[PDB]
This record gives sequence, C-alpha cells and structure tokens, in this order.
Amino acid sequence: VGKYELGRTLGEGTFAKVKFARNVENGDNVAIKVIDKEKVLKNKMIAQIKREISTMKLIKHPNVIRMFEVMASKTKIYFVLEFVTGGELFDKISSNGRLKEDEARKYFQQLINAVDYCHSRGVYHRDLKPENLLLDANGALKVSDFGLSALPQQVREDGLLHTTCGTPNYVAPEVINNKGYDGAKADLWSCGVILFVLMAGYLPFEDSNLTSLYKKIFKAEFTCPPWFSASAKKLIKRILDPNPATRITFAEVIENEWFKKGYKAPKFENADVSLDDVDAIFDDSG
Amino acid sequence: GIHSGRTRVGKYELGRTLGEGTFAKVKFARNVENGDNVAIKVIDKEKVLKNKMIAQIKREISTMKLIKHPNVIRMFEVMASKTKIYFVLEFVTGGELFDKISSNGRLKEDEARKYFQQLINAVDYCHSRGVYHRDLKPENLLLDANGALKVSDFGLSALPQQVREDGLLHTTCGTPNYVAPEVINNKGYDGAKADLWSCGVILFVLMAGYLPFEDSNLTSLYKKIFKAEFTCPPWFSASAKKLIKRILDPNPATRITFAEVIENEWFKKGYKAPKFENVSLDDVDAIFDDSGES
Ligand SMILES: C[C@H](CCC(=O)NCCC[N+](C)(C)CCCS(=O)(=O)[O-])[C@H]1CC[C@H]2[C@@H]3[C@H](O)C[C@@H]4C[C@H](O)CC[C@]4(C)[C@H]3C[C@H](O)[C@]12C
Ligand SMILES: C[C@H](CCC(=O)NCCC[N+](C)(C)CCCS(=O)(=O)[O-])[C@H]1CC[C@H]2[C@@H]3[C@H](O)C[C@@H]4C[C@H](O)CC[C@]4(C)[C@H]3C[C@H](O)[C@]12C
Ligand SMILES: C[C@H](CCC(=O)NCCC[N+](C)(C)CCCS(=O)(=O)[O-])[C@H]1CC[C@H]2[C@@H]3[C@H](O)C[C@@H]4C[C@H](O)CC[C@]4(C)[C@H]3C[C@H](O)[C@]12C
Repeated sequence: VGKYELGRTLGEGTFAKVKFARNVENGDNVAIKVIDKEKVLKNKMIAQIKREISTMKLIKHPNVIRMFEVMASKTKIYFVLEFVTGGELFDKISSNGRLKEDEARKYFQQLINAVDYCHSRGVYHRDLKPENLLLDANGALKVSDFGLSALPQQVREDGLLHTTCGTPNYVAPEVINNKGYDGAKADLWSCGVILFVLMAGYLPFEDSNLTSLYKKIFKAEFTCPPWFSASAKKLIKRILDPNPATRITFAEVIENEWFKKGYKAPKFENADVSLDDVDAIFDDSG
Repeated sequence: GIHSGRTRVGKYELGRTLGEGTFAKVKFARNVENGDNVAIKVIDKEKVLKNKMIAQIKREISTMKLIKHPNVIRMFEVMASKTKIYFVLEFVTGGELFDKISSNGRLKEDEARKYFQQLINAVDYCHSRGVYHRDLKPENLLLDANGALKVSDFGLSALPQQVREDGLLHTTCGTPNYVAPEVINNKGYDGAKADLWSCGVILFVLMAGYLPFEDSNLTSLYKKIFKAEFTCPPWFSASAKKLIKRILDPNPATRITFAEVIENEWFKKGYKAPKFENVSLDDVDAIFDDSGES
C-alpha cells in the first residue's frame, strides 16, 4: 500500500490488525494498523476521535511517536506509525534496578514536556502505561498511542500483547471511580506513578488484598523510599494527590524546583498546518 | 578464589546489588568452590518471621529447596544470619518468554503446545509436593539458552508481596489479567485451579499473540474476567479451543482439573513426560535458623 512495503503480521485481532512495514522512499521502520471503518464511525465519540487523530497526524514532537499517515477505504482505516528500535524504558529497571535520580529526572522531563504539548493541542492520552514509553536507538523517550488511545476498545484490541505490571497503579482514583474525568489530571497521575517507579524500582501501591489495595490508591497512601530527596518527594506527593480538583497542574510541575534542574526545554517547530479538513479524516481516497 | 574485600555467606561470596526493595535485596554471588554464578535474595529476617503464614512459608521454601525440576528455577540453598535470610537461586540468560510475543507476535501451535507442556508439568509437579504458586504471570516465565521454560518464584511467592519486593519489577506485579475470578473474589481456596486458570491465560497468549481478557477500563476488565468473556481467534483448532474453554471456566468447581488437562488429547501431542530422579531433609522448622556464617 502506497509508500510502504509490507512485512510480517505483528498482531491480528478481530476488528484490527497490525503489520510490519518499511518506507521504500526513505528506509524507515513503521507499523501499519488496519481497522474496521464502521466500528469507528458508529462510535458516539467519533467527533472527538476525528479531532484527536487529525491533530496527532500534524504533531511532531521529538518525544512523541509519529503518526505518519491516516488513510481510509470503503471499509478500513489505515494508520502508519513510527516504529522505534530502542525498546521499552522500563527494560532498564528489570535489568539494572532503579535509575539514578538525574537519569530519572531526564526521562521525566521528556515525558512531562511531550504530554504537556499534546495537551496544549487538545490531545489527552488517558491510558498512559509503562508500555507506552519507548526508546529510540539514541535513548530518547518516545511516547506512543496519543490519539489512538481515543479509539473504541474493540479496535484497540489489535492482536498485539498489552500487559502492564501493576495496572491499577497507573490509573488515577477518579478514572477508576467515575465515568467522566479530566484528561490532563489523569495523565499527570500516570506520569507521577511512572516517576515513582523509575526512582524507586517498584510500585507505590502494593497489597495482596484488593480492597486494601484500592483503599490505598483512593487515599494515595504510599511511602517514598529514604533515597528520594526532600524536593523530589514533595513533588511526587503533590502529583499523586488523589483529588483531581486539587492535584497540581502541568504548569506548576514545569515551574517546580526539582523539575527545573538540568531542564533545557526542547526547541522544535510545527504547523503543519492546522486542521481544515477534519471531518474528512476517515474519508475514502485512493 | 576468595576476595577479602567482599562479604561471604557459606561457600558463596556476595558481589554487587542488582535490585533493592524495602526489605529484600538481590545480589550477584559466586560459589567460591566451583565458580558457579548465582543470584542471592537477601531479606530482613524479622519481617519474614512476623507473619501468621510463617509455617506455610517454611514448608514451601523447604520443599522448593529440595525440588530439582528441569522447568523450575532452582533454589540451591537457604541460609540465615541473625538478621537476614539468604535465598540462593539459579540464573537464566534466555530472557522472558513473552519477549518473543512482544516483539515478534504469536507462536505456531506446536511450539506453544510445547511451552505449555513444560509449564503444566512443572506446576503439576510442585502442586503434588504441596507448593502452590498463586501468582503466575509473565515476569515468572523465564527461558534458558536452550529456550526451555523455567518458572520462577515457586516458594518465594508465599512471602507477602511487600516483603519479597526487590526493586526489579518482577516478583510483585498484581495484574488482574492473569488472576482467576474466584481469587479476585477472595474465594480462591483451591490453589491448583487458580494456577490452572493463569496457565490457561498464558497458553492463550502464546497461541493468539494477545490477552483473552483486556480493557483500559478496570470495571470492564474485571467484568470480562468474572464472566470469562473472550473469543478464540479463528486459527485455533477445534480441540485447542475446546481445551481453552474448559480451563478458562470462571467457576473453579466445574473448571477442568490438572489431571484431566494432562490426559487431554490436544495436550498429549508430542508430549514427553520429564524423566528425572526425585526426598525430605531435614528440619523444616530450622530452615531460617542462624547458619553461623560470616
Ligand atoms: C514492544 C516493542 C518493543 C520491542 C522490544 O521488545 N525491544 C526490546 C528488546 C529486549 N527484549 C524484550 C527482547 C528482552 C528484555 C526482557 S523484558 O521482558 O524484561 O523486556 C515495541 C517496539 C515498536 C512498537 C510499535 C511501534 O511504536 C508502532 C506502533 C505504535 C502504537 O502507538 C502502538 C502499536 C505499535 C505497533 C507499537 C507496539 C509495540 O509497543 C512495539 C512493537
Ligand atoms: C471503583 C470502581 C467503581 C465502579 C464503577 O464502574 N464506577 C463508575 C465508572 C464508570 N466507567 C468507568 C465504567 C465508565 C462507563 C462508560 S460506559 O461506556 O460504560 O457508559 C470499582 C469497579 C470494580 C471494582 C473492583 C472489583 O469489584 C473487584 C474487587 C472486588 C473485591 O471485593 C475487592 C474490591 C475490588 C478490587 C473492586 C474495587 C473497586 O470497588 C472497583 C475497581
Ligand atoms: C531479568 C533479569 C535479567 C535481565 C536479562 O537478562 N534480560 C534479557 C536480555 C538478553 N536476551 C535474553 C534478550 C538475549 C536474547 C538473544 S536471542 O537472540 O536468543 O533472542 C533476571 C536475571 C536474574 C534473575 C533473577 C534470578 O533468577 C534469581 C531469582 C529467581 C527467583 O525465582 C525469583 C526471581 C529472581 C530474583 C530472578 C528475577 C529476574 O528474572 C532476574 C533478575
């Protein structure tokens, strides 16, 4: 299909499937997702779906996985996604334990900047897990599934393995308990847990008793290990505020004492330019 | 030979810390007699002992210390100072079994059935000596160089999650996707049926390339599990489908048993039971007693 030469099938689900591919014009590893078109169009959120996908198509951030192309047929939608080869960020933990504070703060800086930027373009992840933190060959963080995470659950089951150690930890209490919730505050909770794990080497909420586990999460009862600095612990407790109404904002995190150390904000540009054929994103075109 | 600038417990010389949790650590170590490399888990003794399940913990760790199964991570020795317990465990270097799936997708029916056979034999073997895993997950399915499955954390999984946490994101996960609904419901009395369900989910992943129950929405995830709501991909043979539905039965009472799985026609294909010699020495009660070593 088009610019892309197909490789093996990575995953094959009921309403979606994923194939390996390369760009015959530049040599880039990509993946291509193919999903049932009417499954998306039927969905109640379609107007938001179209808007977020349209936006992500345009977004170029050095720490966000590129969505190169969105194409449709009469029955399918095709997403072409950047494929990186550095593996998962959490691989570093499984093999050498906790990261040093300065290395954890760096990846956190890249994550907070990428997430914040997507938010400022009106795109919220809402399902941020360690498996979305990828690395490129040069060890730069690449966050996946912005925009795609908006898709209905049945096309999110694309035949690939999605497994997370300690799933409930990454889900904010309001997302666990309520139908609706603030996207930015939910993503920030996930980011906060991700930082805890990077710096501690283990999850902040552990308990074999599920009732005790979820009680802990709803009161944000957890303990920072003794090697966390005073300033790192203060930031993590404001981020892992169980009330989304009082939880710190992204702007306040970016202005925080600890976060600013060694923080040189990334310099990049994008236009590309914005969204004037939005409702036709999934329109058939050979 | 020995290194004067390193600590030393028994014939083992301790090297550096791989992972650190609140109460447990994992260190590299070396058998100074024959040069074997091992991992040693070190845990606060008092924290282990102050637990109403300490009796079960001593039995399972005593059993595990004696079992030699080709598909189980070996526990060579257990030693104790006055304030620490040292669990001496074997290494593997073949990574995690779900690496194959994660980077390269599902496996063919023959090779997934092979891996399933190893899992089932290892788990059935441990069960029949009275050890139940109860936390089977991908982080416990390791491979060696021969690409043979080695199940980790038998015995150790009897320790409380927060005590055995070693800061490596392996031993303590608490991921509902692999947990039987009666366990989730705090009614998982039958340890063997609960382990079988996790084995069924693991098989499904090998043959499908993905989890049978999954959802970004936690409410929906738990509902799928309780109802055992899933579907097999169309490339599953009829018998495989039939076996997987018998395992992923949300009622443990009618769920198929381990013995029935072992005599199952689909399971039996290419199946070669592990030939190996099989005791009970000596003092279960003393498993954590001060060994009297540096
Ligand atoms: C899971 C793999 C990572 C490969 C890997 O595995 N690399 C490390 C090797 C080391 N091993 C694991 C072998 C040993 C470590 C043992 S351990 O088990 O501890 O890991 C990563 C690398 C590239 C990723 C895809 C692309 O972005 C495109 C696309 C973006 C969407 O948004 C989501 C879907 C999709 C298809 C992505 C899915 C997935 O996310 C991929 C396949
Ligand atoms: C906190 C939530 C609240 C329920 C809920 O669902 N709250 C509204 C959310 C709406 N949704 C997010 C579903 C969106 C719907 C959009 S829709 O498109 O569907 O319209 C509920 C739902 C499922 C509950 C757990 C399970 O019981 C399993 C388990 C039973 C044991 O005893 C121990 C306790 C435990 C861990 C429970 C904890 C907790 O109590 C959970 C997470
Ligand atoms: C995860 C790390 C190793 C990281 C690693 O080695 N990562 C794979 C990279 C290399 N690869 C395999 C990808 C190359 C393949 C090339 S190929 O071309 O073949 O694909 C491994 C190495 C040693 C392992 C521990 C010991 O067991 C002791 C102990 C046993 C008990 O029961 C409880 C668990 C515990 C703590 C174990 C946990 C974990 O399991 C450890 C830390």
